[PDB]
Amino acid sequence: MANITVFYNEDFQGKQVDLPPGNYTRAQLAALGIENNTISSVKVPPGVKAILYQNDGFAGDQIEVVANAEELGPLNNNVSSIRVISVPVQPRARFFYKEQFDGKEVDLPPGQYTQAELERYGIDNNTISSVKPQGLAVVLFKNDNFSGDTLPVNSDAPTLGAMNNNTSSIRIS
Ligand SMILES: [Ca+2]
Ligand SMILES: [Ca+2]
Repeated sequence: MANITVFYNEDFQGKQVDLPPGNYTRAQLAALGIENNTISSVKVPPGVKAILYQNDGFAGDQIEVVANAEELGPLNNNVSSIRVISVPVQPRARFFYKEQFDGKEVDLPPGQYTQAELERYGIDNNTISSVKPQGLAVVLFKNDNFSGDTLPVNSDAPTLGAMNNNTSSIRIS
């Protein structure tokens, strides 16, 4: 079983609400109570992929996630339509906050990421640090689109903090 859990305030903070998978709009939500600008943050575990839609009727800027979205995105100022569909379970990785696995963690499924969603998809510009792959290998790229120097994390690294300069793009192999 699965269920996406949103948050009322940004930063994963603010009252939360669990919503079962499937496709719905402001209609179903009207039945619950939450609607419009409220999904400030999001926590979606693996096994199921979620897709948000700003304007109702599944329209307006759309988002896609499978893990826990911290900052969510820029359109967090308006939400109502969403769509989630069961997805095959796959391993992933885990990044901590404070330098020394002493800060909230964030997971990210396999795949590549840029410098825009990545940050606003799990953490932010600079704040990752200590990393810990829960199954696959993580690779950090300094410059944008996986370019410039790189820090291939082919193993556990509960302590990186001051190392490069600012992880821009990444790739979980
Ligand atoms: Ca925010
Ligand atoms: Ca350290």
